[PDB]
Amino acid sequence: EKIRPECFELLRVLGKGGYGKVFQVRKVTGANTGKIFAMKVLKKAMIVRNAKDTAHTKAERNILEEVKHPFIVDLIYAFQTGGKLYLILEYLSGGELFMQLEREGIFMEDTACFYLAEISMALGHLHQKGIIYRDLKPENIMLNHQGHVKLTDFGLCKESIHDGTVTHTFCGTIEYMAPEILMRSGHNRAVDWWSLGALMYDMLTGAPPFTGENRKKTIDKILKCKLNLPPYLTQEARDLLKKLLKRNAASRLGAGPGDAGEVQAHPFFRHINWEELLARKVEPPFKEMFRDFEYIADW
Ligand SMILES: CCc1cncnc1N1CCN(Cc2nc3cc(C(F)(F)F)ccc3[nH]2)CC1
Ligand SMILES: [Zn+2]
Repeated sequence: EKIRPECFELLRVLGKGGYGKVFQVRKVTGANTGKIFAMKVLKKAMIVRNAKDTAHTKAERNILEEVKHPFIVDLIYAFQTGGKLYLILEYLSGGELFMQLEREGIFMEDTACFYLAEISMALGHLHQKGIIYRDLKPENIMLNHQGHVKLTDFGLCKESIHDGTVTHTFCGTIEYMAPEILMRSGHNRAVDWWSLGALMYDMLTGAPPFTGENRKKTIDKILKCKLNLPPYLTQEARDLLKKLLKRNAASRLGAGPGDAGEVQAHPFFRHINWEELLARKVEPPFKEMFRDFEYIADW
């Protein structure tokens, strides 16, 4: 086929994991010459032998293509070789939202709000398509050139060191995970709303709501779920967090049949013009067998 590995110059490694790597790359051939993409390359070997890893990989692929959205990373090309799979996604030059909080320490509510709003929309869309994002750590969120939010990660675990064997649910940080996920006791889209809460808190205070002095101590905190709000938070922020961070998933705001709408309604968001926001016209605060794998965009 017309698209092949040799169509992209390798600029540098963005990530190394067990399932493969990510590169910053430049396109050599004519289609979008000299344009920058991110190449995700997976080891067919690691994957085909495992039915789970395989299905997860096919789902990642379907999703990045069946699902076009302004706050969801765009897939540009996909293709395979012998023993490798290739996803060419837009390069997100603004880095992780993580990095932003890192240097900021704390966001101003306005800044916090903007991000959470975009992310809220992205979540509403996925939920609509029966998709649950699952882990909303500040690293699953990235920013394009224009400082807008993009949802990143639907694929295989990115670690080289995993949590145990069997599963990759807990391989990275658990700070932003809903309690039910920690008990493996069921779950659904409500878990995302928890996570949004945990994100909001971290943004507004500079630490996740239940950081313990270690991972185990951290876990125990999440299950206890004794929520302490700092006195500096506006009553809205206070209220929203009180409703997102509920142990009982059923009562969690947005857990209901109103989903994202329930959350987007909240007074914490009075200054968001959703229509404008989705149109990305809103000043941002910063900046076996893999048969029909082969793919080229538009669409
Ligand atoms: C792909 C979207 C993106 C766009 N623009 C710039 N940066 C990006 N990323 C996406 C997030 N990413 C973290 C990461 N994911 C990985 C997945 C693997 C895997 F091969 F799947 F095992 C290995 C290492 C990985 N490191 C690095 C930078
Ligand atoms: Zn893992």
